[PDB]
Amino acid sequence: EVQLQQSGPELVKPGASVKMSCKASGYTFTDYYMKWVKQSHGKSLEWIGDINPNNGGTGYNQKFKGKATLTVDKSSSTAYMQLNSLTSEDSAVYYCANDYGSTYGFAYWGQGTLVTVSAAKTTPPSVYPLAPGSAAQTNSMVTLGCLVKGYFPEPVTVTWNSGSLSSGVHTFPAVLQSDLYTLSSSVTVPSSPRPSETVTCNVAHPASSTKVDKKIVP
Amino acid sequence: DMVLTQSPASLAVSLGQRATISCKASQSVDYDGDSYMNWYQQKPGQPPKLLIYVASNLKSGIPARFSGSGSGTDFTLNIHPVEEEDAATYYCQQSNEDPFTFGSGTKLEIKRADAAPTVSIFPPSSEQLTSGGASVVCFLNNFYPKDINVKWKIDGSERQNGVLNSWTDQDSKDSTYSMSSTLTLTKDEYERHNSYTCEATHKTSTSPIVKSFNRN
Repeated sequence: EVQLQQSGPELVKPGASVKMSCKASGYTFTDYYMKWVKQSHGKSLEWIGDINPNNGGTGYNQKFKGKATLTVDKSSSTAYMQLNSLTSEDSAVYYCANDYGSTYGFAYWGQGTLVTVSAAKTTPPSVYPLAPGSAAQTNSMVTLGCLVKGYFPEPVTVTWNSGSLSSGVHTFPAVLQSDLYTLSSSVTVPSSPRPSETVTCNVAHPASSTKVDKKIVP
Repeated sequence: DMVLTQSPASLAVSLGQRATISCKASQSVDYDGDSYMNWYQQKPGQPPKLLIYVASNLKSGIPARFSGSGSGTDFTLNIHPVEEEDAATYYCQQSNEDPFTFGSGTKLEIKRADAAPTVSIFPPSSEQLTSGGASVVCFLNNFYPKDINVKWKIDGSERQNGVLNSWTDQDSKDSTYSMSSTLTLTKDEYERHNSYTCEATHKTSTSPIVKSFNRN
């Protein structure tokens, strides 16, 4: 299976620059061109440029000539893109893709890389558990929540029980209170599960290597 | 640069029905008898998914429900029959010339039967209060349509500011929406009131759905 693994998120000071990588596998790296797309908040895709892994050939969308700098490394089957003189406009998601199968389009994509250009300092989230508080408990579903508030920058990964619980989950989009982020996730489980079986919520905030596991108790 | 205009921008379609999205290239995108227009599907939270390439080719693994057509400057994507897993934003993209261009996108919403939200209210955790903060959270899950209201009442009276609502995108399994509202006060404001109510209203109507708790 063709596989494109992109680097983690980035918070870059405006004026600075950033370099992201895109590791390819499951195919002959040099055989296919590596392409780069950028997508911004309000959602809207833009082609940046392609690169020929083989000879380092390069194709750039005029807009990004000088801003983007595609590079590749044959020995590691890794593609790189460097953005220079960042500004808030450069805050978006960048995908690397390829045309394996020659569909003459973008057949395979990476999972994306979120770049936030900002002079702000990273703030870890405050993870608060949300318990019912002496409520129903008789063969009737029960909703639990986890509040992740006051963090920066995006994103944050909330998970329920290391992932065992995927059904019933509802992770809401982050909102911007002040100049900080806040989101919350909920999970609906049968009265049997909790409070019997343990229910934890695991929050992870990459930007600050913050990993929390808050247990939901009554 | 070539401009790709997609139409409509938004479209709601009941399950089993047909969905037709248009794409109009400003120039022609034909080259040696082949129209180079591709279509991508993008569900919130993930990279686009190539559906149909070179105008009418359905990518291997894509449900036959999808089908592209058109040529020259006018292209169309057809979905039949519509399913719950189709709610997403769709894009046409030209591969004819530099620079490759994407369309303005089309959000596809699924129509279904009105459904009441499942409200659940939560008081501030001890942890949070200790740090002088009090956030009351209200979850309104799986309702429909997306148009819903949320009124917060403290000790009977309506609380205006300090609220933070967040909607979920239409579910892929049941085509429903969910929303989270959070009234954020200070531990002082919180401790000086007893009853906290969260109530939902559907557009107009008059019969709300409330949930509340007392600080004891």
